[PDB]
Amino acid sequence: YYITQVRKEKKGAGLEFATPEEALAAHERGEVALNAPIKVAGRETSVGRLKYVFANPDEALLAVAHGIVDLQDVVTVRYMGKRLETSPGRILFARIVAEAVEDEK
Amino acid sequence: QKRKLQVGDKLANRHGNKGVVAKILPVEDMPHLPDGTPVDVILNPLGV
Amino acid sequence: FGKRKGEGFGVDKREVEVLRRAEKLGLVTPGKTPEEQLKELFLQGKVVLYDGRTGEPIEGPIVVGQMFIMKLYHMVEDKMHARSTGPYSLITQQPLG
Amino acid sequence: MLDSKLKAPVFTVRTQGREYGEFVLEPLERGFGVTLGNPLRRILLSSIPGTAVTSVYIEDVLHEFSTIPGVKEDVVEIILNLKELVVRFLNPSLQTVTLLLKAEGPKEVKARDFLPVADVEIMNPDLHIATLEEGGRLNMEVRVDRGVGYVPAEKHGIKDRINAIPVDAVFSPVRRVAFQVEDTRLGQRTDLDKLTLRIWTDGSVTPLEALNQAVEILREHLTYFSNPQ
Amino acid sequence: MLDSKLKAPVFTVRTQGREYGEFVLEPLERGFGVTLGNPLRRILLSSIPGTAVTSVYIEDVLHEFSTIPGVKEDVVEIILNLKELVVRFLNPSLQTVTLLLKAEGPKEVKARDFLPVADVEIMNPDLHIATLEEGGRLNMEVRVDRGVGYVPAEKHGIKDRINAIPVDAVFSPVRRVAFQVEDTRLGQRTDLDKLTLRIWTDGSVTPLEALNQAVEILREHLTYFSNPQ
Repeated sequence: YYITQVRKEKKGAGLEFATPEEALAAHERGEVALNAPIKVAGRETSVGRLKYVFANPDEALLAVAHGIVDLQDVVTVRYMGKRLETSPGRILFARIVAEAVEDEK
Repeated sequence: QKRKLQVGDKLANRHGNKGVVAKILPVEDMPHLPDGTPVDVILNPLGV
Repeated sequence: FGKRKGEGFGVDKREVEVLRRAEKLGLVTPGKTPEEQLKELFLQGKVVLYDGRTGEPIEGPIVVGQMFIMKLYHMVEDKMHARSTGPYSLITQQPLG
Repeated sequence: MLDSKLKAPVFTVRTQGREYGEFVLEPLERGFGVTLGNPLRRILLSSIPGTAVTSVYIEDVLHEFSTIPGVKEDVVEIILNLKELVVRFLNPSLQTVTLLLKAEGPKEVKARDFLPVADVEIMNPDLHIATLEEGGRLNMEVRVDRGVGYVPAEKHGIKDRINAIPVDAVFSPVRRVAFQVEDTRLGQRTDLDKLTLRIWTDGSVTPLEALNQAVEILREHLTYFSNPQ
Repeated sequence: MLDSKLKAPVFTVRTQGREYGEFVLEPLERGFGVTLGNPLRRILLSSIPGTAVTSVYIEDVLHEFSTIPGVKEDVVEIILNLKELVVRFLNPSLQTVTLLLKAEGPKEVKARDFLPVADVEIMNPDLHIATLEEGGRLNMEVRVDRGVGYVPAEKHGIKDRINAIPVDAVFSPVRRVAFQVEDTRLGQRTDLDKLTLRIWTDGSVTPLEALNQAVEILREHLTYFSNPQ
């Protein structure tokens, strides 16, 4: 369980990145600051998704090991043909099973 | 005869957590605190 | 931790690391110093623990402490009974020990 | 030798290609497979220094979230595909190499399309960078460096050209590490550690090579315990 | 040397007696203090050799569960206090040393009361063996050996004298290990690992000695990766 859950921390200033570009920038810097969390209730993507994008599957966990992203954090990842907004842990669970039985799909 | 603690044995606090020893771990690798003092027994939370 | 201060050292990469995950959890008041945070985290009864097998920390503070524990008496049954062949009852012909 | 020393780690290897390589070693005393595999792993991922795309500059593009006309892919998917690019330079003299590429019109842009550099080689030629339609103008300069571990694009913030955009650093020929410590029975005592570690590699180096480099970095570090003070 | 190699692990040591010994070493790259301290720790506790009471013979006592007149303590409490005894011999020639002691009447028997042996030293003199009242006759022979780890008295079963009683083997000279990885700042980059490991020892060996033996066991193991198969 613990490995696949996602977190939500503090809602203070605006949560609107769905639309403005000044919204990506400002809530990215404000997040860098102390006001916006990496897991904020902001419909489309909390800055936590804005900050990190992971190309291959593995790319995601490496960042986890280095201390960049916790497993329960909300990030974006590129799997087979989709840009999927799923947490590290969830992505890892996926592999466990994908490995247990090699018919990955 | 002297009976040293072993895996078949069962220990339990005064509250009721009863249980048996399932593994005697080498002080080598069990959970250790920042200062080198290691833990003696590791109790499962789920039983609480 | 007082002795830790005087003995000569401060906080681990590990110690800070578990803190990060601890604040995202909600155990420590975000924005305070690790020294201050650990006090908080300690008061809660839990402290940071390293794996031992890996040396890495155990993500999230774990409680620890002095718990009294007694050992329980082993009954004669405890003596694991394994029987191959042996006696048999006189009237009923089923295995008896 | 015959008794305790002949009873020595039987180093057995199984490797297919330059990507996968299993390595078994037993017998070992109590809890050593762990004592060895773990450090090696930590080394195998951070220390086998490597190469990764550290920065990019599309000529008409200013920010990372832009889209180029005639170009199906968006800046973000391309800078992502570049993270997938694996290069290999031959000597220290090459710390930071800027690879250049410019392609126009109805052509597919692959990594082989980058102008060759003397001491640098691209192991990822057929990798897919982009699909250009018509009047498709893509001229870029992608930086490449030698480092260790993972470095968020935020951490370094490279500045070759002011309109350039940094990319996250993926520095290791080693894709993933994995070690198992299963019990093995040797005559007298059962308690025995069998360490087998599986290494995966992008191809740049080989699992075996990797492992060797690894153990060395460890050894070299064990020597640093020489002069007291 | 001047730049990257002069910038080398400053091995600094602080040791008082043969029990405690702190060992600092910095700077180190990213996450290496942990990469090193942990294995050494695992070694420092399992792998290092020492000394422990392996057998005892009280002259009038036949079994371990007896009690001697004029002697407050019972055989079991005494054989227990002996486990607390820490000796130190100086060379291989001394594999098994039998320490002898005989005391009578109104005297307290401490470890210093053992008759001296040429190449053996008792670091635990004031330890309390027993309290003798009057007409208190205690004459014993306690064996001592050099071994590794823990060995239950059941496992070895020593036989010097038929009425003797074996004792459990407490051989790791290392009492406890502890290492800290605090950040250190060196000019340019702040991320730096400072590894300092504090070692404690019963006295048999010394922290420094211990540590050295440790790193070697590791080194010796890193070489076992030599011949593929």
